Amino acid sequence: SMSYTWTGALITPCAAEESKLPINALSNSLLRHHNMVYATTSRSASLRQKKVTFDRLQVLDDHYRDVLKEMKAKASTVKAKLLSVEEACKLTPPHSAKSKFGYGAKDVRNLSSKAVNHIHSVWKDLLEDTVTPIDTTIMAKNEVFCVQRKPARLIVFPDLGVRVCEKMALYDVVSTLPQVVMGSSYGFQYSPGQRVEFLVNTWKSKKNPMGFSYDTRCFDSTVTENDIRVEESIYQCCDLAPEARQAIKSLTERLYIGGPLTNSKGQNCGYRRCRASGVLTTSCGNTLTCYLKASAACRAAKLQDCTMLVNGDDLVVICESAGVQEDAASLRVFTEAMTRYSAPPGDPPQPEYDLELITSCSSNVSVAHDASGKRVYYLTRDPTTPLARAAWETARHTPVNSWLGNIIMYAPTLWARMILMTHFFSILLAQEQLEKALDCQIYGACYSIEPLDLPQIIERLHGLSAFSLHSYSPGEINRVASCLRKLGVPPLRVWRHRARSVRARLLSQGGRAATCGKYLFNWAVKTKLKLTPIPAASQLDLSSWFVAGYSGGDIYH
Ligand SMILES: CC(C)C[C@@]1(C(=O)O)C[C@H](C(=O)O)[C@H](c2cccs2)N1C(=O)c1ccc(C(F)(F)F)cc1
Ligand SMILES: CC(C)C[C@@]1(C(=O)O)C[C@H](C(=O)O)[C@H](c2cccs2)N1C(=O)c1ccc(C(F)(F)F)cc1
Repeated sequence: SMSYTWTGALITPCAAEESKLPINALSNSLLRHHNMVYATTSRSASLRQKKVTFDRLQVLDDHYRDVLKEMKAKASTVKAKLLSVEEACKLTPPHSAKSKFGYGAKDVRNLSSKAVNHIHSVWKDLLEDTVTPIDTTIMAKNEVFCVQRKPARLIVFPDLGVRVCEKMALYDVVSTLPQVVMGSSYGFQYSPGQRVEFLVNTWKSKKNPMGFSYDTRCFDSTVTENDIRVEESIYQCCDLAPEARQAIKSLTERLYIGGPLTNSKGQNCGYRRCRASGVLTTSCGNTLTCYLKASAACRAAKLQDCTMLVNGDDLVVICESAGVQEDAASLRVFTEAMTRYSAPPGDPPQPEYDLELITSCSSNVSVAHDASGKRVYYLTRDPTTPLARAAWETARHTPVNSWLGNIIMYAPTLWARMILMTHFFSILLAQEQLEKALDCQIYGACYSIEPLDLPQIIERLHGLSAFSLHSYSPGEINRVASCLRKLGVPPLRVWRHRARSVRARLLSQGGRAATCGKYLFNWAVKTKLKLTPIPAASQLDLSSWFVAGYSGGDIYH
């Protein structure tokens, strides 16, 4: 069966699209090599269409059904609640795409009589009809990258009224089921610190550790009707209200398994028979299906003492090495099993015996030292894409502030501290916009965050030591330095100088502003202050930040 079929109508934009890096008076201070930064546009949709369109075959064996039985036994212990219309409305992002039916994201959030009545009638239709495919819009995403050019990614989503209904039937399920099912292998339950801790403690629990990441080529396209019906059977093990069972069956048949594709102008583009990337279950569905295939593939491969780490389509395995020749042979069998299961690799998997050389979720463990000289593991990544996007965001307001999400997720890193913090605090100060709440995304969900709150956020997520890491690894330093030469970003010595200034500028204003000065930029002074817990930190509500992923899920936290 083919992942998609097309009519030959084009995937169309719904607004002006820029591909070329916009330049303003601030650009050059961050990045000189402008022509290396670009955004994807609908003009490359055609190329993406060819990549994501193929035939899927699937051959399911006893290892597969064995892991599924287990997954189902654990799912059966979950009790999930239906959300009210009101609860589902408050989870809607203020800037979520409006409905074709005369109300938008703000009408929903306000419980306007029109939004609510439409939601009620879409809900009602879900209960009455488990057959008619639900319409979706297919769009090309505008995303910013550094060259070496990718084609636009595609997003496929139903109407707003449908999205609210999805939250009602499934929010509690997608938030609570995957950790019950997958235990410590479910990646989205951890903050980046907790994730590094889980990986180190897993690497260490092996006599002779071996690990690998596994990248499925176009994972969403590899998701078959079988896979999506199997996800449905797992959801349906939960102790649910009968009305919820019905809405879930309905959304599965009419939306999750497939449906017609419509462009921004109302033309039929074709039909989908694979994972929709802009539905509530995209993340949970991908995590379960990836975990189910991979667990069964470990058994086929006879890997010893496997520990998986799964975040949607992103997969890490750590196990007991059987020796280097045996390990390489085992990975080949794993890949064969994965592929029979319909999930062939993009890049063939490579066994690693060094934890820091495994990249998953584009990220890796590394080490630096705290104030006391002690070893600290933290999560980092290649900064090329973060810096490319910071340049873009320097010159344009965008819906999502990746610079802010990167500061939060990668606060302990040399590149987030020296460059991202320094640059954006200078920009914010000069506009007196430190208090202005900004939208960013973390594990796919949307958050509205005042820069002035960064210090307490970072402390909670990463702890105090994030403000005093130093003595980064040669490998990390070399990768950062190499990325700055590529993009023509000023060298770290310039950034320290700038940070002193930005730091001095912030200390003046006192209050929260001075706290950012003191905590964020303490690395920039020769004689470091002492950093002590910030009071307003445990007063903040952060539980609920790392419970589940919601990539494509239209979730506001
Ligand atoms: C500011 C970004 C860090 C936010 C972004 C998001 O999901 O919306 C987008 C990121 C991306 O495009 O690499 C990242 C990921 C999303 C999906 C896989 S990795 N994102 C993450 O939140 C993320 C950061 C770190 C990790 C890790 F490595 F801790 F598991 C997983 C996911
Ligand atoms: C090879 C040098 C780049 C290493 C040096 C060291 O002592 O550890 C010396 C630096 C110094 O001159 O301040 C710096 C620091 C050491 C202790 C606090 S900051 N160091 C750093 O490694 C460092 C550079 C940059 C950052 C930043 F900005 F990301 F916080 C933190 C730490």
